[PDB]
Amino acid sequence: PILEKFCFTPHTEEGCLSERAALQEELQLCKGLVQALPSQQELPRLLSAACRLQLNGNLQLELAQVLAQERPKLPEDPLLSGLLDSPALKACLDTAVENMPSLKMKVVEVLAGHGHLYSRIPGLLSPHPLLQLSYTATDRHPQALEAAQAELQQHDVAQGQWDPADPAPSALGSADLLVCNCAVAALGDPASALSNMVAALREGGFLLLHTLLRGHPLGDIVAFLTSTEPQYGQGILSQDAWESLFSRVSLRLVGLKKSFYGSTLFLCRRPTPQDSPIFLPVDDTSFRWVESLKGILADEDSSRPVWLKAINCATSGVVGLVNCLRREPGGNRLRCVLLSNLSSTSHVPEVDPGSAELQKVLQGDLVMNVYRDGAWGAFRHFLLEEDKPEEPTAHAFVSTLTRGDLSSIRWVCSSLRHAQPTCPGAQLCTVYYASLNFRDIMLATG
Repeated sequence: PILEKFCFTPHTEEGCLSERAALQEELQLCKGLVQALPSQQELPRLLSAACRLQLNGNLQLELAQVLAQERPKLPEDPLLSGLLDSPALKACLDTAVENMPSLKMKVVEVLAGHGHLYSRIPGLLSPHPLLQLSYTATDRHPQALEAAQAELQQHDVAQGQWDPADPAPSALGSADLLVCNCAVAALGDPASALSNMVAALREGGFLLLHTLLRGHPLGDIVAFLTSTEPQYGQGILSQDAWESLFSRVSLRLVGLKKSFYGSTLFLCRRPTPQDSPIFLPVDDTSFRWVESLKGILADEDSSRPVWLKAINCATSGVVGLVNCLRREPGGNRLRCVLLSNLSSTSHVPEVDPGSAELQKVLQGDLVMNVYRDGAWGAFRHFLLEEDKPEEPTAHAFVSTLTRGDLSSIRWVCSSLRHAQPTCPGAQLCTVYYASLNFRDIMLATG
């Protein structure tokens, strides 16, 4: 079985990966080498080699090229690929998937040679039971990405030749989602690349971009390095600079995930032709609104979006209702807004049409919009850890979890946590030494 959890994910998370200790240690090591101009990780090795040849006046060429760094192992560096090892990417992909008119998704990756997202996106979408995916990889040059062709073959991916600098070939054409991985792959120019990409992106589609923000410690540290390649320095920009650049191409930002060390994951959506939006309160306990909604949905000719909003109660089930309706004919127009606050102290915002919050969510134009304790996000699914939980106990017993395999023997909690000492027939006794008989070996062996 596919075991998951169903929690509430804000569309904007900052300081995402603070919990991890290894990332902080890597950051401390990296700045330490930077200070005054040591680990198996590739990026610290590169920094150490750069500082090794000269303490002052380091040559750009010597640090640019060195043994053990020519390989595209920079993405493998935990600091650089931190966000793609966390559930932020899963949340972004799920948000992209949900706001799709149909059940099929068209995802095209730019600079697939270095981005390496081709080996992580396809697996993350396996849990969805009905979704059908069309992943296509692309690179500036053919020979690039020629390696790992078996990896591309084991999944279903399509080769390409597009260089984001030039207009996208019509073969890719309009696409549901675009992924770049600007952290490692080199972008020729921000404005030109984004213009070509937004041109490629279909209407209402999404663009997911991973980049290392400038102005943050790791951003500056990488900026000093790679100085030989001006392109790689073009991808590194400022958060406000990125936001401004987005406004130029009339591409709107729906979500953003910011690592504690600077990395960020921009999710953007292509605006759609404006239409007058319908509204229908769904908090009436008499379910009289069902007739109202049934009346609206009947006129399939109309293309006016429907915005089912409930603000009176925090236990409304608008989420399931919109999830199920969207499959039904005419469901593409349905959209939701729920105010589900769990803390009584939290103030309830105003959802009146004049208010700003409704305007911002409408500009976002997402199917799900759930407000809980000062955040706007949607409930999302994640895989849960594989370990069997363990708790400190005074009563436990040994058991072969998988019959026949002695390797599966482990301690488990025992019913004896609940017992009565008064009864003489109980005589619950502690155990200091337990013997093993032939019968026990026969049982464990199966």
